[PDB]
Amino acid sequence: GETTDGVYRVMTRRLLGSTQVGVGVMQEGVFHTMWHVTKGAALRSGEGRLDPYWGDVKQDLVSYCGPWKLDAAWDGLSEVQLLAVPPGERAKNIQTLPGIFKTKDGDIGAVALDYPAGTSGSPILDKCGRVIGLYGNGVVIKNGSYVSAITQGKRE
Amino acid sequence: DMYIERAGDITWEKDAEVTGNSPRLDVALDESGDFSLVE
Ligand SMILES: COc1cc(-c2ccccc2C(=O)Nc2cnn(C)c2)ccn1
Repeated sequence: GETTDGVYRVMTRRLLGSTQVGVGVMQEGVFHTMWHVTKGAALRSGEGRLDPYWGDVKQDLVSYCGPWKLDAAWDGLSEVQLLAVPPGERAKNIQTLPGIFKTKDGDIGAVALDYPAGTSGSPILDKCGRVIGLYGNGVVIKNGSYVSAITQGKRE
Repeated sequence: DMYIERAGDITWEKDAEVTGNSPRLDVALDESGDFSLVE
């Protein structure tokens, strides 16, 4: 099937019509999304069957057909872009300066852009085009806008 | 039974729309992978 490096929608037919449940990244023969999108299930790519390879509910990540390949980081200074892929709408770059999730284990990048839940797994990029993490796992603040992390995996 | 469809190339766009704020938030991460606001 399709293995071209790039960005993809995650769809289901199990509900009314064709529903977009999230987004992921294809890089070096491996597909990357968030755990809450697929819950570890197998995916189809036309006549192809993508099997889960690695997943961790706490990180809220999962890779298909091989180990996690993305190992770029928000450098804490430079702006970024959410390559938002919203349900039934064209891919759109949005440029933002991320804020910070302070936790007991350390500090994480955060973006306060409210897209529908089916946008989960859209990639966040640095100025060289490198994927520094995925969108869709954070918190809703008083303001009603969701704040998502910059969720990034460890390459082995 | 979930399937994937290509949506684009992964590229930095010069003069993309620039937006969103940069909040510093105290959060906790539970074993279920849910973030919550501390205070
Ligand atoms: C009441 O909360 C929300 C969140 C969202 C939302 C918006 C943008 C991206 C992602 C989500 C999202 O659902 N995240 C997420 C992580 N883990 N689980 C299980 C779900 C939209 C509506 N309401």
